[PDB]
Amino acid sequence: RKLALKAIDWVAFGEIIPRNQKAIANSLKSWNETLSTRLAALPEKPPAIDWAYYKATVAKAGLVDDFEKKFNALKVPVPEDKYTALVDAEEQEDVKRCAEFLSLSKARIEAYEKELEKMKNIIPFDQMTIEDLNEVFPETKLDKKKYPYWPHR
Amino acid sequence: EERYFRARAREQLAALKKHHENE
Amino acid sequence: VGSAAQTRAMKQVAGTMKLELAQYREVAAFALDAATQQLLSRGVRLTELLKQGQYAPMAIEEQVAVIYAGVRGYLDKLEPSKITKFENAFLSHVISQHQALLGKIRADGKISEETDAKLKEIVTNFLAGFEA
Amino acid sequence: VKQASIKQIQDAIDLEKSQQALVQKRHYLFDVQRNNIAMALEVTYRERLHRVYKEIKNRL
Repeated sequence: RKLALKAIDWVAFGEIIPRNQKAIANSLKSWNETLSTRLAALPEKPPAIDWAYYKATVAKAGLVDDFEKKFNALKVPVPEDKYTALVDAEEQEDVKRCAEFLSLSKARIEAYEKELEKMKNIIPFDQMTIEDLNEVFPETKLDKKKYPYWPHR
Repeated sequence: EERYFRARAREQLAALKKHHENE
Repeated sequence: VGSAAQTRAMKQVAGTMKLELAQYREVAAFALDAATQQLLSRGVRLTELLKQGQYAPMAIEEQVAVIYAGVRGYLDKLEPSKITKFENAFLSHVISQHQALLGKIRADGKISEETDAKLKEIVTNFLAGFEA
Repeated sequence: VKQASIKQIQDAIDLEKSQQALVQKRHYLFDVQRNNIAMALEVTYRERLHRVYKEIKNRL
């Protein structure tokens, strides 16, 4: 039969989330390679069933003609895929997780941009007082009471 | 013998290159 | 015969294998790392490439490709014990997915710059993907 | 001290942006599953035609 598969990059395939899934990918490599080898080994087209004409040319053709009439009535079933829906099931959940990750990451990136902009704008420390340095960066405190230094000694 | 005389040719070639570059 | 009757493509990759094996034999039998270790590291790989099965001859271009992979050094990292599986799987993959490339070598009778460019990418990608 | 703080913030931003890219190409796994199951299923379908033809020939 005819096949319509999708080409993949295994280098990028290994980059997808491999945690607790290394064994699954290792099995998938074997299955994907071996099934392709087996498929290529045998022709997709059905074998030559032209023997019926040869049987007619064959001296023993009489009852073989009736059997050929029976042969033309033969039918071969086609298996039905079952895991196709299961694969499509997880994609929606993965897409939702990706969207949530994108939103959260973009919010964090905007916050970091704001903080970097705040850090860039800074007084040249000559006009700074002690309180404004505490404003810009955390510094000493008054937890060690009754001290003239408050350094944690 | 093959190993021992395979070892010295590198030193001799390096010293040839250094000598010729120097002058 | 002096290789008077031999395809042009095969000479390029066999004349260089002659020297590798000739230099491997004269040292690597004793009943440093700069020269000796590399020499026998290449030689043990080259010996394993020449083994073959029974009742299964190969076409010329596939031999050219499989020797081209070995001679250039693309297989100097893998353990020698697993070379044969790599040969078989790589031959099957190349036969199936790259039927147009072989015809170029068969028709031209010699390698070309474009062919040489293609083969390196194919070899590196398949080596990266083939780790099982 | 100020310069070190600047470097830390830049590193955090770059890490988030880099992690964004790998998320996009997550589709490859599902394609592998689909192709593997489909090919595996068709392989056995062809063998039945081969089997029936061979069985028919032997009798003659």
